[PDB]
Amino acid sequence: AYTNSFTRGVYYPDKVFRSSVLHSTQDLFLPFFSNVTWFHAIHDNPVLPFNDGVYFASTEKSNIIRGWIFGTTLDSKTQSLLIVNNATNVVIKVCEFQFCNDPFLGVNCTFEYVSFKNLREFVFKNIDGYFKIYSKHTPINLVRDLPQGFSALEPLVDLPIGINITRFQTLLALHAAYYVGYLQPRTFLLKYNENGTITDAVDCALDPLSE
Amino acid sequence: TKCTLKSFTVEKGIYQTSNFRVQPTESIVRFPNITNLCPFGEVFNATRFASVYAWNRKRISNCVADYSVLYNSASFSTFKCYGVSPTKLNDLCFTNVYADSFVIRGDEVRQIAPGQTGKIADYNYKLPDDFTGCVIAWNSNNLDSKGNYNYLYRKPFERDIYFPLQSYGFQPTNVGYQPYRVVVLSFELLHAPATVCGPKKSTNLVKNKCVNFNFNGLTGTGVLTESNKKFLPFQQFGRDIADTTDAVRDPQTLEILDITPCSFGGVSVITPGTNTSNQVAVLYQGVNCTEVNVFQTRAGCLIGAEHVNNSYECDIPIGAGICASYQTSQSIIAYTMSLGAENSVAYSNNSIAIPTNFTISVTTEILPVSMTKTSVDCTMYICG
Amino acid sequence: YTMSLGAENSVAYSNNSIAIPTNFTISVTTEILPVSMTKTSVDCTMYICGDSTECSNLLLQYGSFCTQLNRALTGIAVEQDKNTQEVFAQVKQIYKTPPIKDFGGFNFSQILPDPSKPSKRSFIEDLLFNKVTKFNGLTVLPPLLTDEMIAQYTSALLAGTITSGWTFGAGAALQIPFAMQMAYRFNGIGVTQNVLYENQKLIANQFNSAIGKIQDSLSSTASALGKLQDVVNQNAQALNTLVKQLSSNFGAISSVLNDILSRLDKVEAEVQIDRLITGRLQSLQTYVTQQLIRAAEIRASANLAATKMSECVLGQSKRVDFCGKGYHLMSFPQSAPHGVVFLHVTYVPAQEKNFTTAPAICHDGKAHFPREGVFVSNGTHWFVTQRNFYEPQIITTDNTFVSGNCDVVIGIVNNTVYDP
Amino acid sequence: SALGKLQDVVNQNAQALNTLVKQLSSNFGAISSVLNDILSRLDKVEAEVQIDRLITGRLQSLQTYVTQQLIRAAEIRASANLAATKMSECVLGQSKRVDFCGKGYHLMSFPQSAPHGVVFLHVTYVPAQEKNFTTAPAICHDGKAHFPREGVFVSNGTHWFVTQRNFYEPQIITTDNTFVSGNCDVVIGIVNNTVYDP
Amino acid sequence: SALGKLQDVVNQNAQALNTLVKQLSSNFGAISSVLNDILSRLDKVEAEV
Ligand SMILES: *[C@@H]1O[C@H](CO)[C@@H](O[C@@H]2O[C@H](CO)[C@@H](O)[C@H](O)[C@H]2NC(C)=O)[C@H](O)[C@H]1NC(C)=O
Ligand SMILES: *[C@@H]1O[C@H](CO)[C@@H](O[C@@H]2O[C@H](CO)[C@@H](O)[C@H](O)[C@H]2NC(C)=O)[C@H](O)[C@H]1NC(C)=O
Ligand SMILES: *[C@@H]1O[C@H](CO)[C@@H](O[C@@H]2O[C@H](CO)[C@@H](O)[C@H](O)[C@H]2NC(C)=O)[C@H](O)[C@H]1NC(C)=O
Ligand SMILES: *[C@@H]1O[C@H](CO)[C@@H](O[C@@H]2O[C@H](CO)[C@@H](O)[C@H](O)[C@H]2NC(C)=O)[C@H](O)[C@H]1NC(C)=O
Ligand SMILES: *[C@@H]1O[C@H](CO)[C@@H](O[C@@H]2O[C@H](CO)[C@@H](O)[C@H](O)[C@H]2NC(C)=O)[C@H](O)[C@H]1NC(C)=O
Ligand SMILES: *[C@@H]1O[C@H](CO)[C@@H](O[C@@H]2O[C@H](CO)[C@@H](O)[C@H](O)[C@H]2NC(C)=O)[C@H](O)[C@H]1NC(C)=O
Ligand SMILES: *[C@@H]1O[C@H](CO)[C@@H](O[C@@H]2O[C@H](CO)[C@@H](O)[C@H](O)[C@H]2NC(C)=O)[C@H](O)[C@H]1NC(C)=O
Ligand SMILES: *[C@@H]1O[C@H](CO)[C@@H](O)[C@H](O)[C@H]1NC(C)=O
Ligand SMILES: *[C@@H]1O[C@H](CO)[C@@H](O)[C@H](O)[C@H]1NC(C)=O
Ligand SMILES: *[C@@H]1O[C@H](CO)[C@@H](O)[C@H](O)[C@H]1NC(C)=O
Ligand SMILES: *[C@@H]1O[C@H](CO)[C@@H](O)[C@H](O)[C@H]1NC(C)=O
Ligand SMILES: *[C@@H]1O[C@H](CO)[C@@H](O)[C@H](O)[C@H]1NC(C)=O
Ligand SMILES: *[C@@H]1O[C@H](CO)[C@@H](O)[C@H](O)[C@H]1NC(C)=O
Ligand SMILES: *[C@@H]1O[C@H](CO)[C@@H](O)[C@H](O)[C@H]1NC(C)=O
Ligand SMILES: *[C@@H]1O[C@H](CO)[C@@H](O)[C@H](O)[C@H]1NC(C)=O
Ligand SMILES: *[C@@H]1O[C@H](CO)[C@@H](O)[C@H](O)[C@H]1NC(C)=O
Ligand SMILES: *[C@@H]1O[C@H](CO)[C@@H](O)[C@H](O)[C@H]1NC(C)=O
Ligand SMILES: *[C@@H]1O[C@H](CO)[C@@H](O)[C@H](O)[C@H]1NC(C)=O
Ligand SMILES: *[C@@H]1O[C@H](CO)[C@@H](O)[C@H](O)[C@H]1NC(C)=O
Ligand SMILES: *[C@@H]1O[C@H](CO)[C@@H](O)[C@H](O)[C@H]1NC(C)=O
Repeated sequence: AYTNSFTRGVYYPDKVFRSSVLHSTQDLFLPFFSNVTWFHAIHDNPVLPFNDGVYFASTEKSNIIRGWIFGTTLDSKTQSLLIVNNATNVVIKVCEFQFCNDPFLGVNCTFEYVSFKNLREFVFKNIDGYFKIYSKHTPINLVRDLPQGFSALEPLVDLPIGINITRFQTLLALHAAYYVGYLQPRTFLLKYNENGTITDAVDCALDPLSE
Repeated sequence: TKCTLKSFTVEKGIYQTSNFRVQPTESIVRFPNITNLCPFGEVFNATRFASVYAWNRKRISNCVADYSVLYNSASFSTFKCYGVSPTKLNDLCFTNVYADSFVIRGDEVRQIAPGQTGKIADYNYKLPDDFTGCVIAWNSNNLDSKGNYNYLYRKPFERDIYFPLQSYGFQPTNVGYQPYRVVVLSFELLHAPATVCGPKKSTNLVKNKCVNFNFNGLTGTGVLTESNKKFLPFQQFGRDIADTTDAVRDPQTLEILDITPCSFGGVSVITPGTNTSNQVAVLYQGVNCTEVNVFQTRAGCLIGAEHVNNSYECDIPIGAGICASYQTSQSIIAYTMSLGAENSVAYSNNSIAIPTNFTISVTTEILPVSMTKTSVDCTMYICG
Repeated sequence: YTMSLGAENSVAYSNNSIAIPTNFTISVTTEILPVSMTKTSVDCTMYICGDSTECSNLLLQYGSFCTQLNRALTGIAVEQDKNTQEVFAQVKQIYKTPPIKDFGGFNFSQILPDPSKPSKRSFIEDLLFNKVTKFNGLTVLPPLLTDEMIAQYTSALLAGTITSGWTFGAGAALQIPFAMQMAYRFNGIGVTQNVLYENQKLIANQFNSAIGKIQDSLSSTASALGKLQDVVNQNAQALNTLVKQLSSNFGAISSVLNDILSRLDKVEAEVQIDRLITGRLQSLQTYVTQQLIRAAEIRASANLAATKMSECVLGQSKRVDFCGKGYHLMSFPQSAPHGVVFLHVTYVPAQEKNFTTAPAICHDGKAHFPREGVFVSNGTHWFVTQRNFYEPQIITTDNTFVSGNCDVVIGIVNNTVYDP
Repeated sequence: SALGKLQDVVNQNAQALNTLVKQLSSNFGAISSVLNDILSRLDKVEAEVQIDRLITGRLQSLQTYVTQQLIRAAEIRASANLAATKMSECVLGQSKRVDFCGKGYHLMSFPQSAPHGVVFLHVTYVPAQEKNFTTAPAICHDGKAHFPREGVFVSNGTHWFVTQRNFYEPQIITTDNTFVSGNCDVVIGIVNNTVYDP
Repeated sequence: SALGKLQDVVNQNAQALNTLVKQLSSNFGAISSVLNDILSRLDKVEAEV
């Protein structure tokens, strides 16, 4: 199953304030109106490829989605990035894990880090050995599917892991729905408003008018 | 004016001499108030380093480092740096520093640089082609030889965990065939929140006054002011269209300071010809007289010319309808220029004026037609 | 689609057919000319080096490149005042209009000054000023003449033009009644001046209505002033390009000169700073070169506007399409941001009739030719008529001249010539 | 101060050549401004790096000179095209173009040569001693409205005359210096005066 | 030779384009005028200069 991503999946490209300006940037963004795979949090968490990087999102009222897995073989023959996140606390590890038969929470370990009504949006990418995370939360009026409109994802976390990634997977919970899109090297033009918020963008390779 | 024109005689006019600039009153230092000395003892003086197939990265954060404690030491066989010079590192600061700690054969140090290739640089320790930071290396035969084959070898900052597994016979009798320790310091020199800094002591903050400043290693000069610019929590600096820094969050008290450059403008010098007088007036172009008799024109603050309520033909044009002249006991005066005498044409629906006599005017018009026909042998000009 | 060049038209030519216009329209047409551009001074040392002394000492190695860039921009800037002076200061005295506007029914109130305005612009100059729209060593210098002084010059040009005709260009302004000035403007297009006095209220209404259309056009149509807005936009685009080029690396480790000076020690820093100096100096040379070429285009437009002021406003022009389309009567200058607007008043002939025509007429064996105008027939009778307005006059020895006899002229016709 | 347009053209070209010569004193980042210092102090592998800084800066200096001479030559050509038009219209002609050949109504121009230029001595008629008169657009006679063939109807207070526009010469109003068109009632401000029949 | 002003404009614009094309054969101090020689002979950091 699939849906149209619309104008979703854009993030603040660097940690510099800008305002009342149209700023060009080239980075791994989610392409506008891209064809993004859809999944349900009940009765759907296979292993996906990671490609250059991922946009991940979930329409929610119940906090069932609680983390991710990344790496190459995922089978203890490698270090493998684990991210557990329950929206109050976070645990991150790269250790040589073997994961359980069904990845849900029942309600050489060289790196570690610790800390429908709603849509959570995330972006994940790996560049020069650094693994990067961004996010946003919003209320939603569309009950059924991934919504139209624009609001950018702020950065969260950046990890010096030095590790290869080509596959990923997600963690559920038991006593919502989720989406996967792939980032691509794209020039975007970003509208920073008077309050330095990115309020609009142009995907320069979408169509000839955008170019 | 004489030095600007490279002449001892100067004609009647207005001459743009050197740009006036308000000078920095004080030098301000604003750094994170973080007290820990950095754990560089755990970097350089760990009992055994990791093998280069599986090199170890230590994150340094939330501390002060005096890089002179490293760079002044006779212990290091090289301290080559890229994008930064080792003498400057105390004046400058970073989001994080990463120390890559590992051992190599002493011959192999050549491979540890941006853009290099070979059985380390293309295999197990690829640096970025635009690496910023320092490669520090030294002979460790007295520490790491035994041989000690455990120093195994096998994209940027990849760890390399038939197969290419290889070893060195590090024995104390080996000179290039001896073990060498390497620490590569990689500096996360982003315009983002700093946590590893040099020992530079922070001053008090100063506002509404032109100052030289240093924020986390960003040097500049300007008037610091309070601002409405809503920085999001991840943002530490703001930029102008030129990419010059336009605002900063103060690293100790999290308020957003807007930066304005210290006031500047051309010093136009107004002179009658030196043939008539050495008396002179000065226009500070676009400057306000509170920032520098004195007269505020819209063209700038004008000083040494008397403002006059009369109006005359324009002698020396200042701008925005103002001109200056040398007039009475002589003095420089500044006035609104007269466009011409006012005239009511005696119009009515039945009145005509007819000229009863004439004058033959002869008037001289002068037109350029040619200019000096130069030719330059560009080979004899350039190469003589 | 293939573009249309215009509607196709066979002109109804024959060896004996003429079309004469039986009525006219007073067109007022708007011509817009650039006259000046924004006067920029760039401190090349503050643009290139940003008040770094370290960079400023490297910029001395390049000699007089920086001073000859300032010299070129100063010549451009002084020329903008000269361009503006040559267009507007063509009037030697500040003429003013009378308190009573007894102009024979013509209504200049929308183009003459309004004292309620903060600068005493006209109604149309206020529309023109509404419809057309710093920190890195770049600075903008004010013009010498303020917009209020430009408006006093266009007021004096216009008040001279209305109260005295062309005479204020040739000497002292001689008063003449405006209907009598317009009667001279009619003779200057080969229309006999009784055509004005007999149609004076109609011609005044056509002028007043045509000025009403100028106000409606300028109030409705934001794109009307495109030549002046294009000059403003080119000046802004050139400065924004010059500012954005400060963010370029040119191959240096950073485009920020304070990064280079804080990260690197002197011998390494000087190599990186010289890449910025090289690229910023090339960037500023590119700006000054294209501003010198653009200043030459604005000067050509200002010389044209100064020539339209002299020939269209201070005179009446015989030059076809110089002072708008149609036969030029008169022009009024209005000030606009960085420019001038001429309201070119022109006679356009409007309601043709066809007639039979002859080059000459046979009477008593003599060939008669018209002194002024053309011989025309309505089908049964022959008249002499002025070329540009149908007014049939009886063919008479006073409106004709003899030369030779009937044998020579190709297409002569036999008709009586009256003897008074 | 009269010759300032020609003297400034001489001065601009002298200033441009002096700027071009003085730019030979510039290092452009080389060890010396003097090409013989570089070649007498440095061996070829080191010298060629320093000479390329001089070549780069001197070539940029000469490109700057030639570019500003091309722009200045276009300005002199615009002035020469104007001088060639003033020659044709005002020396070889009489120009009706207002203020093209001096202020006042153009009579004639005389060319005089000058260094790098031409001087036109524009002879012009300037009218000089105004007198005020009452005026009329037209005159009623036998109900006929009369208009002047050439010139204007004026009055000295008691009598009506016709004169040419640019010089006061009161002529008696007659059927020879006037033409009729229609009856009186159409014309705004017509006046009643006898028109003599010669 | 009658149309010399129009042919001069054609010749100047042809001469300007031929000069611009011939300037691709110039080294400007590089090891070759041909950008593919530099990229086939030299590795990144040595080629970029
Ligand atoms: C990252 O992991 C992938 C496997 O998921 C590696 O890709 C394989 O590389 C070999 C050569 O080393 C190729 O023959 C295979 O065809 C590749 N397989 C796939 C599925 O692409 C990749 O080389 C690794 N990269 C790094 C930098 O470690
Ligand atoms: C000249 O034309 C203007 C309009 O273009 C006339 O101005 C209007 O006059 C009436 C009173 O008669 C006012 O109610 C309007 O508000 C005026 N309009 C504007 C835009 O001011 C003016 O009256 C005319 N002058 C003469 C002498 O007829
Ligand atoms: C000459 O043309 C004008 C229009 O330019 C005519 O005047 C108009 O006449 C109509 C009636 O036919 C009126 O409704 C309009 O109000 C008039 N317009 C103006 C501006 O007054 C005029 O009638 C024509 N005259 C002749 C003799 O053909
Ligand atoms: C051509 O013009 C003449 C003169 O204007 C016209 O002749 C007059 O016609 C009217 C009736 O329309 C008569 O009352 C007059 O007595 C005629 N005058 C003379 C001197 O004959 C003539 O009708 C016009 N012809 C055409 C074909 O339009
Ligand atoms: C114009 O009128 C003249 C006479 O005034 C005409 O000329 C005569 O033509 C007839 C017939 O060809 C001859 O018999 C006469 O001898 C001619 N007389 C003269 C003096 O030449 C002439 O034909 C008329 N033209 C037109 C076009 O009708
Ligand atoms: C207007 O001009 C007329 C004609 O030039 C003047 O009339 C003459 O006046 C003198 C005395 O000044 C008499 O001797 C003549 O006999 C008059 N001639 C005629 C034909 O009447 C008249 O005086 C002038 N009026 C003014 C007010 O200057
Ligand atoms: C010009 O002269 C005519 C007479 O030739 C004057 O017309 C008379 O004016 C009076 C007063 O209005 C009337 O009672 C008569 O009936 C008119 N007669 C005619 C034949 O129209 C006219 O008023 C004079 N104009 C001026 C400006 O004085
Ligand atoms: C998305 O792509 C798949 C094939 O990869 C296709 O079957 C599906 O119809 C596409 N969806 C849309 C909305 O275009
Ligand atoms: C999130 O997990 C931590 C333990 O990892 C727990 O203390 C916390 O209560 C959890 N939050 C929720 C919302 O259950
Ligand atoms: C760590 O690496 C060693 C070989 O160096 C291996 O024997 C061991 O199994 C690894 N650790 C884990 C948890 O697999
Ligand atoms: C910026 O924020 C203020 C409230 O802090 C708000 O009034 C204003 O409208 C905002 N501007 C924009 C362009 O969102
Ligand atoms: C830094 O100073 C502020 C007060 O200026 C204080 O609140 C904060 O705790 C200090 N931080 C550290 C790391 O001591
Ligand atoms: C490392 O140890 C040596 C003595 O063995 C000492 O001189 C040096 O200062 C130490 N360096 C650090 C960074 O601890
Ligand atoms: C120069 O000075 C002399 C007196 O020394 C004076 O007569 C002359 O007018 C002056 N000329 C100018 C242009 O200043
Ligand atoms: C000049 O500066 C003072 C503040 O120092 C300000 O009050 C005044 O309005 C300014 N005037 C102008 C013309 O800028
Ligand atoms: C100019 O005139 C005003 C009154 O119009 C007066 O108050 C002012 O003091 C005068 N200024 C000078 C400099 O004479
Ligand atoms: C003039 O006559 C021709 C005859 O073919 C006709 O086409 C044209 O419309 C006529 N024009 C006028 C103004 O009567
Ligand atoms: C005018 O042309 C027609 C044919 O179009 C011809 O019959 C007639 O004779 C010509 N008249 C003259 C005088 O050429
Ligand atoms: C013309 O008459 C008016 C009447 O007010 C007077 O002011 C003016 O000076 C007179 N002009 C001449 C040239 O006599
Ligand atoms: C001029 O105005 C008067 C009233 O002041 C009037 O009688 C006369 O007809 C008008 N003449 C013209 C030419 O407008």
